Amino acid sequence: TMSPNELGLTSAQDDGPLGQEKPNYFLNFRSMNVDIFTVSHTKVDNLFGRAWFFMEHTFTNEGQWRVPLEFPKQGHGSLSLLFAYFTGELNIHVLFLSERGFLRVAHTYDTSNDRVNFLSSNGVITVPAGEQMTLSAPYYSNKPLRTVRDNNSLGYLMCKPFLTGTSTGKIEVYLSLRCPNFFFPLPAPKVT
Amino acid sequence: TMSPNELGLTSAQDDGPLGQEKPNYFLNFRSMNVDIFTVSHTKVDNLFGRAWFFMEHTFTNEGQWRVPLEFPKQGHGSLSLLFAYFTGELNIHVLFLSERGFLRVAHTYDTSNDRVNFLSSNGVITVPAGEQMTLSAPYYSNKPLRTVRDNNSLGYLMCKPFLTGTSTGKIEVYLSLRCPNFFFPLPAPKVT
Amino acid sequence: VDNFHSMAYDITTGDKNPSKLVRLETHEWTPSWARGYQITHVELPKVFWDHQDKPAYGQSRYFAAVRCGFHFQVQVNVNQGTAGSALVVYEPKPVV
Amino acid sequence: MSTKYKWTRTKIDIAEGPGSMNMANVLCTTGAQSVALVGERAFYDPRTAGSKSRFDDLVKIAQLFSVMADSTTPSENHGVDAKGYFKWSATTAPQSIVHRNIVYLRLFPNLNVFVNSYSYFRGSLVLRLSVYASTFNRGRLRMGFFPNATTDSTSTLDNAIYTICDIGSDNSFEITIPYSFSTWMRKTNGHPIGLFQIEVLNRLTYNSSSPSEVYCIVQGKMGQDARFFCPTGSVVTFQ
Amino acid sequence: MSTKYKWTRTKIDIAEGPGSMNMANVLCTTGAQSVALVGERAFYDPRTAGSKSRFDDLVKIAQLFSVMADSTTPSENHGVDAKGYFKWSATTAPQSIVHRNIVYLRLFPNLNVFVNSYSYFRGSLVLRLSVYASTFNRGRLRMGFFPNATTDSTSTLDNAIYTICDIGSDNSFEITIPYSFSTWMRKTNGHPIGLFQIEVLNRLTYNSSSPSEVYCIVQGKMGQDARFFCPTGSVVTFQ
RNA sequence: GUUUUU
RNA sequence: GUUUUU
RNA sequence: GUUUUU
RNA sequence: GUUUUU
Repeated sequence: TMSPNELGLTSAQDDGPLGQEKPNYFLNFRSMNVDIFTVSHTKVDNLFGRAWFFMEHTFTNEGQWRVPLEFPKQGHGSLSLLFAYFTGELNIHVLFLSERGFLRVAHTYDTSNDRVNFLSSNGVITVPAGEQMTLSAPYYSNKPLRTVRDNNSLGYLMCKPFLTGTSTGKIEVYLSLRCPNFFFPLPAPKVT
Repeated sequence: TMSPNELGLTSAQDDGPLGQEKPNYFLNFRSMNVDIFTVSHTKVDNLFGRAWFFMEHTFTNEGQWRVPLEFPKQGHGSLSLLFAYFTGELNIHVLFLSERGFLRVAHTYDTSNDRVNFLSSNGVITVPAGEQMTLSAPYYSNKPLRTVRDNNSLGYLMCKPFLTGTSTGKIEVYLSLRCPNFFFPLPAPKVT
Repeated sequence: VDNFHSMAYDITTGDKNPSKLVRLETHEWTPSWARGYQITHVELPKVFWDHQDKPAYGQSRYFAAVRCGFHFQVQVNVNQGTAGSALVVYEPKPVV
Repeated sequence: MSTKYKWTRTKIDIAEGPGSMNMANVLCTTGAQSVALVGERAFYDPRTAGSKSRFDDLVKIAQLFSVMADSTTPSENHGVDAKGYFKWSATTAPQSIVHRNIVYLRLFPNLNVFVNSYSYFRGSLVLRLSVYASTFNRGRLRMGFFPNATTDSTSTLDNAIYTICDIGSDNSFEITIPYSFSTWMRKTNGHPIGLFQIEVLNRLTYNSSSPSEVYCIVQGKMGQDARFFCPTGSVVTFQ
Repeated sequence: MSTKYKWTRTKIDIAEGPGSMNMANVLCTTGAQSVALVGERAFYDPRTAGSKSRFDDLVKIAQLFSVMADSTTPSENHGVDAKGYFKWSATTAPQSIVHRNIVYLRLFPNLNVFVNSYSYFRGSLVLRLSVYASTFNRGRLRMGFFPNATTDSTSTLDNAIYTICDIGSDNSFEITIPYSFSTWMRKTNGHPIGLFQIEVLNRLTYNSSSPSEVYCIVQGKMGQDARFFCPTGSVVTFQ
């Protein structure tokens, strides 16, 4: 039968270990699970499998653009802030807004600035002007885990455009991840 | 044999329940079914599976465009007005008429305006300038059924364009639905 | 349970009482009225709690949500000499 | 081993109009991409609608009766108009007309919708005349129909598809028109369905306490063999 | 042999919006190209995180208690505010209120995150009141909850979902609210969850060496049947 | 690592 | 030449 | 006409 | 839900 513990009478100091799926009942109540869709939208793989805006850059010349990639404190991706460590594939969505040219894109977790001077070794997929690509950067991280908060939690992204004439433009960036491994959930964030 | 009831002699007050496929005959007449095509054009899935114009928007800048989506009182889609409730997939056809840029598109049934500020979480498929896409929005409705008439019977559509230069244009919209679930047919509409 | 049944009623009488059949409305059709004129109407479902004298009025007070089915019986009596016809129809919120 | 040929990605030719969007074929739209989080489907709830299943075919709606050219007031021209709401009188003589008009699908609320949706159709049409008299009133009324007729003029119905109505307990009378046209399918909004006439056969009798004239209603619906075919543009705008 | 037809590369029609990038469906993103040297996968190391496996479902986090409208100082308005940190007093009379406020998911740190992520949800909510008194203090306190209520006013809880708390060794009391809404799923950040009231049933008793008033904490979490559905935009920015 | 999907 | 991949 | 390839 | 199609 039902114990008084499952009826509401408990002790907060007896909750450890963390993660106790204890059932709560009353005479007219029972945990009822109802699913409205064929799958879950709470699973890390599904939720995060959907991109979210990151930032935009306007380029008037080929100069290279390197930006630290970090988890959002803004979109649905904020749900990541509930975790401390991450590891796994990283989907980067880049849009090249230009009239005539090409955009070199590359990703590295390496903090050294110089390693990115010769962009070709790193990757540098090519998005023709007016096209958008989605490259999935692997976990080539020199650190087993990525503190999820760091201003560079995610590796740096490189964008250099091979323009042809006076043409200029702007590069919008969106980020998403493939199968994410989060660990050791930390306390919920505050609001600004 | 044939009863006088099936020969025309009946009583209007004995029609309930609704939906009586009673056969009507005469000496030289019998219900003859002849099909001219390999399939039906009366089935809800087929008829509505074909789009119809909705509305057009001209944009001179990136400002976002949100428009309530509703059933037509104009095209063949008007046949929906014969029903009261709807539920199912929604096919949205968008044409981006622009010289150089990108068009963010997203759909939500959520009435709150703010939820749409950060468009990325919602969806935001990308149609490059001069391209047209057909996105099928699922029934992410907080209401089990959508009164078919409401000025927002269908969820709201969001369009924000990431233009690059002074370029401007117009976005034409067409709507269609995938497998529609209509219920409780109501009286026929009037004319203007 | 009173084994003598000093109250000869089904034990679940009080429970089912609120589902009991009740008079929701009455109106006098006026002969002059044109076709398509609305004779009378009843707010559904709040009409079953129309007055504090409605069997369902009691419980209806202690709950904010409701999910129910109806069984209407519109009655109209007229001598044989007279004739006419009325349209009794249910109109969901969408129609209304 | 196939190492005499360098390995390569498959090469394919792209047909004309790549990127063209087909908004005519359902087989095309249903295959469109999904903005769903996981390109998933939801569980529909018919119960909230009081139904056990969704509505799959529209033809069934076209098979639902609707008053013809319904009006607030009865025909003020002895029924010679399109109003399917006319009066039958003690005054009208036998062979006198109580109603006459050319019938079109658009004259019916339900059907008029399909008329503004589909371009063609086929099948039989059923009209049901409901005379509302008292239990004392008696008489007969013959309603005929000349399929495909256009001359709106009273004419003997001896050769037309008619139905004689003898007042009793079931005072609703039906008349079926089987599909009649040169073409296999016919314009939804084209040539008339035919001439509809309801002539008096036997004067409506009455007594001291019964009405000398009664009201009549004409409804119309599609037969069990009804079909609609091509969807076309709209000729009117609903509200 | 098929030598009556010249050999040809396959021809295919390209659907609308080729090159369009779908950033909504996961099934789309996971299939994106790989910039990996050999489009390879790495071996993850959970141990360094002290875990034996990664975290797969987020709902479990929504099922973790968090203080409601937590503050540094206890409710200075006799608990009539949103602060889930109030004081119970020897002074307060029975039926007097120690706390009252309208509850929203955003009032909880953990939940507020999901509120800013998902658009809808469903399931029961659990609130746990923890009164920290000494082993000598005794008394009762009834906390009720009117689901979906909006009028923030003290009212008899005899008809509300309540839980009577008798001080003892386990001074943490729970109360479950089963999902209650017209809709199957409900706005994450919409209509209130209901009216939460904690009234005094029996004055907190004490003695010469025990406190005349104690501190209380109210936590909130989702039930085992909790679910979230559509991810929506953000209504606030975290730090 | 069914950690694309069954 | 498993020297595309297993 | 293994005359795309084996 | 054969609720893409058979």
